[PDB]
Amino acid sequence: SVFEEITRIVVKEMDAGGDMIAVRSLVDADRFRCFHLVGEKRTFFGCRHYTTGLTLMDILDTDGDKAEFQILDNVDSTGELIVRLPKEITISGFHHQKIKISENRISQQYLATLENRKLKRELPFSFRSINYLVTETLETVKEETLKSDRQYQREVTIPPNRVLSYRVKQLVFPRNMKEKLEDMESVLKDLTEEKRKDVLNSLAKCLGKEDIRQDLEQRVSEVLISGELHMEDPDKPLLSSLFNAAGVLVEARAKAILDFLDALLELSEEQQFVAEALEKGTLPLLKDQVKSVMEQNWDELASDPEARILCALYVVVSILLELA
Amino acid sequence: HYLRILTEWEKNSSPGEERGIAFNRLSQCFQNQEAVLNLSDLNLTSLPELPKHISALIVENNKLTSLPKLPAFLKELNADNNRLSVIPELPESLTTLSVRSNQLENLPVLPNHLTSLFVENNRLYNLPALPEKLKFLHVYYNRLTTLPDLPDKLEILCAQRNNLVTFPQFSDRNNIRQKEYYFHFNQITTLPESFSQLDSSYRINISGNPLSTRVLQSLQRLTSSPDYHGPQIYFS
Repeated sequence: SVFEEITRIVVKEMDAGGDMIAVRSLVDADRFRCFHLVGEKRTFFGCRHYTTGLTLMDILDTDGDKAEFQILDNVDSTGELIVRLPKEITISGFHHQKIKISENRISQQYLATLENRKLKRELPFSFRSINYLVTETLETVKEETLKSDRQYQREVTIPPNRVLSYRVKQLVFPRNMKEKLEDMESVLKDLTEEKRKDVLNSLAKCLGKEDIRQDLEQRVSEVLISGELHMEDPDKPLLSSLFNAAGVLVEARAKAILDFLDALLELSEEQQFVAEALEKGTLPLLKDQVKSVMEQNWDELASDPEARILCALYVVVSILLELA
Repeated sequence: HYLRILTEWEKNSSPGEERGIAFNRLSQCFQNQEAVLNLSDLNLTSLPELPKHISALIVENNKLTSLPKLPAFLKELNADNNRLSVIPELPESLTTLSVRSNQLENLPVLPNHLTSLFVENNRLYNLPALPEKLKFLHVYYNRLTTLPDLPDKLEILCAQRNNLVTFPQFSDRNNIRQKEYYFHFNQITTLPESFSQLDSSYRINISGNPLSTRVLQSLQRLTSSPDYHGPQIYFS
């Protein structure tokens, strides 16, 4: 998590509120290097990025494979940059502390010729079932051992040439929580007590089971795509609640139910708490504590990783308590 | 025959100075008429006279405070991670000048054939006349308040973490190529209408700056129009 602290600092100092994205885990760094592929996931807090293990070299027509290295000739180094670490960050082993980084970019000319290019006739099953590309990478120039005393002393040794921030461009071929939870709650209030019970019975199954969570997310999305109630479905009453009395799919219901699921993704250990509460009817109490901590440690938080975590628990508890 | 002086410099290696390695490195370049002189990572507190033939000197990661005269044929100068208080005259041949991680408060006159200027992590208070040949300029981590008028062929401009209060005047689209300018974390409150006339080739980050609510509304209205194909802009 300290790695994330440094990565976020780099992004803020280099391009605050910009295309720049931060590497969240040091292990998956080399997979975020330029010319690499990074996919998107559905997270209401915001688009999240996960590595693919594939590269434009693996999908493009290599013209023979005899020399795929020539592509790197299109890689340019804008040079080196300096990032001034904050006070809680200390380079163990110098009153002003700073780190040196290197910027690698893909030539704009190759970006232009990308669209007017051919893919390989045979492509990996992963790419065959694939349906972006890293454009810029800021990486360490030398080993950096850093430590933090921030709380809400940790130590991280970033090996050299490790990607810290990355910018991606789309691959082509020839919002306030309060508002969100409000909107979701509204969508759900326009639902029968029986229907809401069905949704709850399901979302409670989702508590503590990533299997059931992914299954119900996939199925809500699937009957949102097809828009037709399957003859039989293991969670048929949920998707039945998705459709109105006329059977017309109210897309707001599904979108929100997925949104609840997306948030539940952000609560791994806390989930047990919510489950026990729904099992004892203490949810109201939990909702309040979440609200207190939010309001106490945060002014107009509804205007820290914990902040996002808290917003998730509020959304989850609020919806649950609203269904019951 | 400053080779003896080179030796003397070595004999004057204060505890910690790896002057001997440099002595060998300098001698090698002189005897072999080499073109690359890099005395970085040698704990040097001073530099002996440099051969006039070299056009690239790399002396970063050292404890230098002032630099000897630069060969009139130099084209790249790396003095980062040094305590330089001032930089000697710049040869018109110099095309790259990087002296970041230093204590420079002012900069020497800049040749017009310079294309790269990296002067970040300094105490610079004002920048010299900027040559048009410069495509890249890094002036961040400084105390600047007034950026000089930008050149026509400026591709990258990292001017964040400064005391800038007024937005700079552009070349008025004298360049039609992609351009990334960073002005975040600077104390700016208002902006010029000239921005409204810039193409989408311009990428500007003004986030963090104390911009006025009026501009925010204006810029928010501009970024919410399909007809608006103006410069990629960021704010916060």
